[PDB]
Amino acid sequence: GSADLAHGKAIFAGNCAACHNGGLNAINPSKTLKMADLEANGKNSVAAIVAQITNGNGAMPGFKGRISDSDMEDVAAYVLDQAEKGW
Amino acid sequence: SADLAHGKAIFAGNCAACHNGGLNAINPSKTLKMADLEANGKNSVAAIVAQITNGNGAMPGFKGRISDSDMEDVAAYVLDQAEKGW
Ligand code: HEC
Ligand code: HEC
Repeated sequence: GSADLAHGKAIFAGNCAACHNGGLNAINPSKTLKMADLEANGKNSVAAIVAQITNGNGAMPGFKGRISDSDMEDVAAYVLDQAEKGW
Repeated sequence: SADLAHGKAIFAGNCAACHNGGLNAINPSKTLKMADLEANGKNSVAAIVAQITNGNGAMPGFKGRISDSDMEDVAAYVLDQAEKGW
């Protein structure tokens, strides 16, 4: 495994897992982190997940200034990898 | 009571997305059950108004989005449901 992925996993647990436990979505069940939902919303890329983390959307807050760009890349890679291999 | 029905309406419009049925899917250790409010020192009008105003963790604040009067109505609704059982 990658050290970046393991680092992204830890950042995910601290910042994302309460709302996206197991790649789901507590608030909005139509916007999970499953690959099919990511693809249906054009979010199945590192750049699009980083943009989502940075700006947020709807009931998801933005993390600009609270998570470094480098850490955002790590968590984006963690999410996409889990999505591709199945949460 | 015009206050409790109004608080119910403000709750449906602002809190039900995360606290439907008095639960808390994001953080299941912090529901709106009276027992959880007691466990966190939140079983009071003053404490719930502060929570609404400032938020905490994954809960946003509502300052400027809900009037002070409506916040008191929401707090009374929550405590009434908590006491009766959601
Ligand atoms: C609750 C306060 C959340 C936090 C913390 C995190 N996410 Fe989120 N996310 C949340 C909601 C309510 C939504 C839907 C927003 C909308 O406007 O509909 C999302 C969405 C996403 C997505 C898009 C999913 C899709 O299109 O299927 C992604 C990729 C995503 N969220 C990622 C993500 C990350 C990496 C987080 C930790 C930094 C994170 N979210 C936190 C709710 C909340
Ligand atoms: C998700 C975007 C939320 C919305 C909208 C509302 N609440 Fe919330 N609430 C949420 C979380 C994640 C938490 C736990 C916060 C933490 O730091 O751990 C809470 C907590 C409360 C509490 C305390 C409950 C307890 O057992 O201690 C109360 C009294 C509360 N929330 C009330 C409340 C009201 C009245 C809302 C509508 C104005 C509201 N919340 C919206 C998540 C979210």
